[PDB]
Amino acid sequence: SGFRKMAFPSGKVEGCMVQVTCGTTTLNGLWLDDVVYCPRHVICTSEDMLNPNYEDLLIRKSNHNFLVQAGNVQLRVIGHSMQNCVLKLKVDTANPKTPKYKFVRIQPGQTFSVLACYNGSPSGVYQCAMRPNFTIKGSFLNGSCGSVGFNIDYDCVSFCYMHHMELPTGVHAGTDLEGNFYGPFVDRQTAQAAGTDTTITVNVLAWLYAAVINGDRWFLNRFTTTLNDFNLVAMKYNYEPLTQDHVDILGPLSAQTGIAVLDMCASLKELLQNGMNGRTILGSALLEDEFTPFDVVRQCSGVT
Amino acid sequence: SGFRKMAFPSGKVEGCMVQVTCGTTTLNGLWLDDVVYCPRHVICTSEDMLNPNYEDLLIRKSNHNFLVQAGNVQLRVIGHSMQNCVLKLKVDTANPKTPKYKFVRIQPGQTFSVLACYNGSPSGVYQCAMRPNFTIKGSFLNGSCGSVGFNIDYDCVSFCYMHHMELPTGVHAGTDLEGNFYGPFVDRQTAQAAGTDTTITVNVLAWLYAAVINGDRWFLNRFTTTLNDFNLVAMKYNYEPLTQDHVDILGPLSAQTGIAVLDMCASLKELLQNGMNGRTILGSALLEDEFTPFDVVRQCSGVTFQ
Ligand SMILES: *[C@H](N)c1ncn(Cc2nc3cc(Cl)ccc3n2Cc2ccccc2)n1
Ligand SMILES: *[C@H](N)c1ncn(Cc2nc3cc(Cl)ccc3n2Cc2ccccc2)n1
Ligand SMILES: [Cl-]
Ligand code: NA
Repeated sequence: SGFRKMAFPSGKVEGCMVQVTCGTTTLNGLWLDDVVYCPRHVICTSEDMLNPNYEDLLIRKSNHNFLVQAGNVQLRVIGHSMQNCVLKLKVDTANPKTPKYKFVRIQPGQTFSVLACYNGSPSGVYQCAMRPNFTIKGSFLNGSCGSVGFNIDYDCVSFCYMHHMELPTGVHAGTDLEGNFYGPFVDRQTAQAAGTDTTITVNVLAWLYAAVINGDRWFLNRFTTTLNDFNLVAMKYNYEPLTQDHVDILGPLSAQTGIAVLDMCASLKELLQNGMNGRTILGSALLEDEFTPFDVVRQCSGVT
Repeated sequence: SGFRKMAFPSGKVEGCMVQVTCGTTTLNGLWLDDVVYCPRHVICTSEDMLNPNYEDLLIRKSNHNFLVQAGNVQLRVIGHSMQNCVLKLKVDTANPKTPKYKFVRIQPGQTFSVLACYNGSPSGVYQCAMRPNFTIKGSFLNGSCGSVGFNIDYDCVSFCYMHHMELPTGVHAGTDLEGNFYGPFVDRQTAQAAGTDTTITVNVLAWLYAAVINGDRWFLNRFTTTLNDFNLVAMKYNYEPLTQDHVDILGPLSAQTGIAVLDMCASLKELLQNGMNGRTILGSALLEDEFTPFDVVRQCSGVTFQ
């Protein structure tokens, strides 16, 4: 019993984190086999950031401009290139702690664990969702760039995020490990802003199933609705549309609790129209939307 | 910017988790050097749990009635003993991944990271506070016993919790690593229940300081309070008394923000009176009490957003 926001165990990722220095800038890199991946903005001066020509700025760099440290050991850089917004530094030593891994790009609504790092040293772990506006609500200070997000599946680490920057509202933007940004953001000092965000409807439903699994049932009611009518309500309340695919993905939780998704949708419709009447759900006075259906199943089932 | 419940990186503890089997029961153990620590209830049948005599149950066991598995490898048990409510199994192999560590018994209000495990395999990591009523609000299923809680300030793992059982309200009870329960609980099936809990006042204050550090002041007011008047009000909302020790501990956060501790106490009094008027603080619509002053200093910028 209980229901908590839970991160994946971070040990397999900890053993991949290194410090990357270029000139006066230090941030974090990810060392997998004999390549270190880090944000390409590491190469830029302050002035360069106003309008960087990364093709040219990288041409002006050589292996010698990069220092990589794994603990107390200097790794010699023997090659460099870029893939999109990620810099790749080939080093003379393969990481002996490299896990089985994949680079996976995630979709809005999906969650992942972040291992926040400073100076190549892991500092803390938390759970994040990719928001519909392609930002994440992380917790990052200066020096955190190159920290990564990931999921684990059996023995395989799926890396899905590398941290690049903080937007004016204090939310965070970054790339997949192939260096493609999430959202319409660029690694340039220019005016940029988080778009208006919305609530992840399928995740709120998943969390209402979690609440039922954990014995909190007060919001259940005799009514059902249609997918069409529910989506009219969602749109009014700045919730994402619920698709038939979402209904299918909620199938396991629906089967475990015995509550049809469109039955639960009538609960959520009433909560949006009426509020919580001073009550809480799973200890919360807000509807929580950073648990996926899989997150709920994983935690209510005890997968390792 | 941002503020999240943040656990310690779990790798140093993952390398210590093993599976312990006794008869038909499997749960987790903590392997440090050549000792595996686990809950002594592993030796009990379900019927034994009404009125166990652990001395009499344990004398009937041999080393070879315990199986310990580290990944794919069986470790041979070569000794056992009981210390309070923990069983210590001596094994034939020292753990080569043993971190620098210590054992610490914590006070109510203190936080730690929990590595929830099943069958000796880590499942997930999350933060918990030791509640005033000596329970924790975890997420544990059957098979989670022997999961541990810890902090890793400055490269040394301080183990402070081992999971033993769930109470009727769904909150969790366990021991320090010397096997002494937190609170009045026992490893026996009794009518024991969590006492009415209270809110950890010093932690709520710490979190309001975090909110100011991160740029928000809406909840401040023009008032101050005495410490005694603060406690007289706060206890009416089932908040813990604030002591002068707590005031001292909040001093660095007070210094960074320029808000006197008793001025932040006046803010909290007003929040308890008024609610949030549809606003949030650090993304929460309720007051959060599972961040310590130390936790805030650990996570937040040393530079306030003025
Ligand atoms: C990453 N660790 C980090 N720490 C601070 N920031 C913001 C920032 N500061 C600089 C300084 C220089 Cl000399 C180059 C780049 C840079 N950045 C990153 C950045 C990214 C996108 C837009 C603007 C700045 N990052
Ligand atoms: C720990 N992994 C765990 N999982 C389930 N529980 C509760 C429980 N179930 C049993 C079954 C048997 Cl055969 C013996 C003991 C036992 N316990 C532990 C318990 C029972 C009553 C009071 C305190 C602990 N624990
Ligand atoms: Cl109806
Ligand atoms: Na219904």
